Amino acid sequence: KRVQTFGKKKTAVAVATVTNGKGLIKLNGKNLDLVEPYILKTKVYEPLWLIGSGKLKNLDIRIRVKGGGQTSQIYAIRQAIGKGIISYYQKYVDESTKKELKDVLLRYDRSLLVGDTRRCEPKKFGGKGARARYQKSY
Amino acid sequence: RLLEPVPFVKTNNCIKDVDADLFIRSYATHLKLHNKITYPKWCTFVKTGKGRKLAPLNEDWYFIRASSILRRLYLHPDIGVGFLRRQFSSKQRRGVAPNHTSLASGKILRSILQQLENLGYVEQNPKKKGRRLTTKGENAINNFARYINKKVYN
Amino acid sequence: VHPKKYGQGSRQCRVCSNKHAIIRKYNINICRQCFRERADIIGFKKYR
Amino acid sequence: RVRTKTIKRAARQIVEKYYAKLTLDFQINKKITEEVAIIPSKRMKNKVAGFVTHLMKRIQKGPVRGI
Amino acid sequence: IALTSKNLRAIEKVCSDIMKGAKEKNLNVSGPVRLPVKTLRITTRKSPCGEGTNTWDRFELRIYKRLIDLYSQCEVVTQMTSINIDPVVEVEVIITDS
Amino acid sequence: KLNHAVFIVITPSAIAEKYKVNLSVARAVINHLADSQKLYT
Amino acid sequence: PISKKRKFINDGVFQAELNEFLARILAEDGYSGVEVRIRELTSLVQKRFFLCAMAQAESLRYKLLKGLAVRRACYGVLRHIMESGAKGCEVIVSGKLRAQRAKSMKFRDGYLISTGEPSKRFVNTATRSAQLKQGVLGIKVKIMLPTSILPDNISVL
Amino acid sequence: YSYIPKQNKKLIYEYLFKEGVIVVEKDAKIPRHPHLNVPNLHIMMTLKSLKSRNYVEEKYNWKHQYFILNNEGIEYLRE
RNA sequence: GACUCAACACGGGGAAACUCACUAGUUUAAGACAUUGGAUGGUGAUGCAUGGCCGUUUUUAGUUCGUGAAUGAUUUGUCUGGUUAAUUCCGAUAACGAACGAGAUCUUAACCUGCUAAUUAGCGGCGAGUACACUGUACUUGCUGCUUCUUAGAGGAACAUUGUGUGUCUAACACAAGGAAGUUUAAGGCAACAACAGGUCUGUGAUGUCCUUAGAUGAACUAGGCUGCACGCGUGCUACACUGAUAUAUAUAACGAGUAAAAUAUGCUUGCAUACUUUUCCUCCGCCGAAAGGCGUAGGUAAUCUUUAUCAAUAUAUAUCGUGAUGGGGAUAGAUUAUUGCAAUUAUUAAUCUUGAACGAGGAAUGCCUAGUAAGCAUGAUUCAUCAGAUUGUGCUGACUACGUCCCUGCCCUUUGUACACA
Ligand SMILES: [Mg+2]
Ligand SMILES: [Mg+2]
Ligand SMILES: [Mg+2]
Ligand SMILES: [Mg+2]
Ligand SMILES: [Mg+2]
Ligand SMILES: [Mg+2]
Ligand SMILES: [Mg+2]
Ligand SMILES: [Mg+2]
Ligand SMILES: [Mg+2]
Ligand SMILES: [Mg+2]
Ligand SMILES: [Zn+2]
Repeated sequence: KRVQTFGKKKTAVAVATVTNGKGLIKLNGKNLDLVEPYILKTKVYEPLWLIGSGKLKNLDIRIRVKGGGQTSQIYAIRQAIGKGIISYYQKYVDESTKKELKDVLLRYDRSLLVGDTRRCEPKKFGGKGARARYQKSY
Repeated sequence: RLLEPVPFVKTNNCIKDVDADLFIRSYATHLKLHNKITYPKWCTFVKTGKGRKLAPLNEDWYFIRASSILRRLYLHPDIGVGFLRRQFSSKQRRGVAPNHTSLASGKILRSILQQLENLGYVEQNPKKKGRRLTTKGENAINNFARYINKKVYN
Repeated sequence: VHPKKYGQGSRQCRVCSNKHAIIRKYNINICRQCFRERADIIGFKKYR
Repeated sequence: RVRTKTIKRAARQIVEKYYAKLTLDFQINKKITEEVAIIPSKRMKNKVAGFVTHLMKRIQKGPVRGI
Repeated sequence: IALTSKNLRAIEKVCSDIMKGAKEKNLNVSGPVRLPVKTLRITTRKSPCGEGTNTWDRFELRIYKRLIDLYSQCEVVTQMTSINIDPVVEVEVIITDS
Repeated sequence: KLNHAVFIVITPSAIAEKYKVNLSVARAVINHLADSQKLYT
Repeated sequence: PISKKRKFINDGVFQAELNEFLARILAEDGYSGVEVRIRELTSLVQKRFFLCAMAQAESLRYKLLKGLAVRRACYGVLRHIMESGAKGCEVIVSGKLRAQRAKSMKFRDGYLISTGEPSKRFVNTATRSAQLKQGVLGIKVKIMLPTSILPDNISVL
Repeated sequence: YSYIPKQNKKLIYEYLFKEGVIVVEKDAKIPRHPHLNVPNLHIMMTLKSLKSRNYVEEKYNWKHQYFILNNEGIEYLRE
């Protein structure tokens, strides 16, 4: 019927509501036709390509993204999609198919199912960044 | 230019399902064709915001701005002048001191809004907050978007 | 007498009347050294 | 990634008293440790359990040099 | 009902107590909702002087605001509130229909 | 120095190299032929 | 009307002030308290508003004021602490002290943990500056209390 | 200012008697004491004077002065 | 004041006045108490009189005891070696056994309970529509099961677990699988012993002595100065362009932080008195204003409002340039319009117009850095009446190169030598 999972890259949680439908796939109120830059577009479409466009004619998808920059957001979206489709399959479709899909995803790469755990480390005094200290002249 | 083999169908119904810049351009063109909106007096020798230190260089930038504003209105429920200004902000290089963010020249925006309301596209709502789109205007925008989509398909 | 209402010399530390280095956030109005000593009693614990 | 005397000492103490309870299974060992000794941490407890397991492994294949 | 406090565990205990009190009878009590802990951070520079590689220290007074709802009469709620309690947890009861 | 002019396998750089021209002029030429980086044949 | 953050800070400040007031007043007392002859104190507070370490420190200061042989006094204090069931202690006295230049003198008995949040928890610490002949003598007392159990121990039954 | 009216002084004394203690605020240009609208400087001066005779005992905290009345002082106040 | 690391955007020190200690002067008692004695005040003198606090030695691994053993200071323990981030362990052993330090602990950040909870968070549920699709999608007003996301309490999870190497097959390491995670998972916080004649009495009513005490080195007021400039050394910012400026359009953060003076009326001579109520901080919004800002009003003492299903810039897309000190660059300057303030000149800052300097990647030297790091990009907060080029947090775009070694530099260790011990 309807399944809600998230992605996560840096801060940037893309929540993918995957429902029964005709196969549209959207972001907040906009088609995945947009995303934003033409270069990165492939990182969002990739899981779909892996799984096949015919498999998602049963499944509508909406995605709510919040927080983060651009690339991170894209990554989050991708992650959400990956988790989402697979989650749907695990519940309402068969198990074998789900397994197959998972295998395919693994063969392509990590990041689709399992998350990127990295996050901005606290800046420390005596410097501008995390490690980068100021400057001594003696 | 934009078109490509995608793995889904696109419900080309509202403007959120259209590519932005192109749409804006189209709207500007339409406006020009109509002669529905003017180009006040000061428009032709003003600077759009503190940070720009230079005139637009687009000739019909006003129209473009208006189009953008329409889109913005459609996107959000109730949107002020301040918000608009914030939206059309850029980096102001203060020469030697590092850059700050720069709030846009709001006057022009306000004028545009006024014009739109006169024409019957935007609506100062007494409930809630500052000026959203008026329903007819919204419908028109949607129609335009649809047209654009059709053109692209063709 | 001359306007003593808005400036560094207008107000002071609550504790020792020093016009320099006052923590003026949250209306604490303690010069920072003094605050550092009384941070325990006020309920300011160093975690990170 | 080596164990302090406190961990080691604890391990030594266990296997002296509670060798009966223990078998080469980590979870079980951890449970036993929890039952017996007063480790306030989780991580520390886990570490202790691991070392106990290691000790156990070392025995059965020979003398440990302790206990 | 809003329970503002500085000490977490104590606050939690208080909340638990009030829940217990509620569970007696007559109280449609919504569960305890802990609010966003708006932490007062002061970054003071250590050292009175200007000597030593200027180490700062981030203090954090982390206030725990806690929130809980009920559909009841004033006296009863007052009674419920009386768990004895002490100077540490700051209580406030709102007796509004809205 | 190389003061290129204005009055008189397609890319702007190539054009510049060949006839000794400003790249705005190259762009213009390209446009004419057709009739932010470029590629033409 | 005042905000929550503002309120909390204010309360903290008030607490601090109260503590300071108590310190000022009660040189003759085993002071710790802070929970609200005494009538005057109450009045003062109203006007304003609209085993233990501190006590030991105070005692030490009093002794110093009286004029003892210092070391002996410290020893006595240590003994008292021991009697009162302390797992460990530490006293420091730095300042002028007999000679003109320098001279910090440690006085430990039982073991005194210094690093960790255990230190923060399981020690009471106190600092008094006893004014004397030609300057100030600088007390700091540090008591390790009975634990509610230390993180280092792993007690097998 | 250095006026010091007599009536005002008397009033201050009465107030002190009623209380037993006076929290002065060691501030130069603060106009009034919280309860009684007297120039604060005058009040401070009076308290200092009292302290000098040992009619009042003082224990200075931060900002405030915290004066507590002595038995001799009380006796004097009888007037 | 501070002078190698361990002074030099440091004293939270971005000083127009106040700050203010200084300069030119002018007032005042804030001279208690019995003109005299006698205190009281000092951003006066002295950190080499001290307190406390902070720095460094040192975030490294180090310090100590009990007893034993080896005229004395002492040594041993606390070590040839292996191992460790670590006097971390193992192993050897005149030592054995402790304690502090390390480790543990604390705080975050990392992934789960599809258990605990549901506003001031959402998701749906569903009415009401407005547009368009097919036989649902986008968008607002009105009403009120789920907890994935949003908040935050308690739990869980990694221990080198299983696999295989190297290792006295000891302590342990390397690789592989599993996994959210395998350098104590990442980051801090805490900080032993002993010091340094390190800093601070210019943080203190912590504080000694000496000085000063009405022609005050006290406080208060009026300017002026800390910003003055042949020059030397710091920390930064901005640059030297085309992976770029310019100008439109598009995209999208996280931590945050936000409440004596003025208005209007009455009574009298711009002043006072009396009455009465919004404003003192964040600004929505609506109007005026090129711009800055202004005026009117609105919410907010805050998960409610500023505002956060988006407050930013790098981004990206499309145009104008076209390698030319060039539209790179914005110094220096000239003249207004504002805002803050009692007061803006030695221009507070801001805006508008114009001025178009050095700089074509930087010599001798030297700094910082190993994964969400460097760098770039901004931005919140601290100071704040006003003013970031500072600091301090926070995020966004996300490299290179190790994965080691003692060659330099600096610490530490054993041996060795010393006429040094102020080392
Ligand atoms: Mg320890
Ligand atoms: Mg300034
Ligand atoms: Mg001055
Ligand atoms: Mg010194
Ligand atoms: Mg030794
Ligand atoms: Mg530690
Ligand atoms: Mg200066
Ligand atoms: Mg600064
Ligand atoms: Mg070096
Ligand atoms: Mg010698
Ligand atoms: Zn102070």
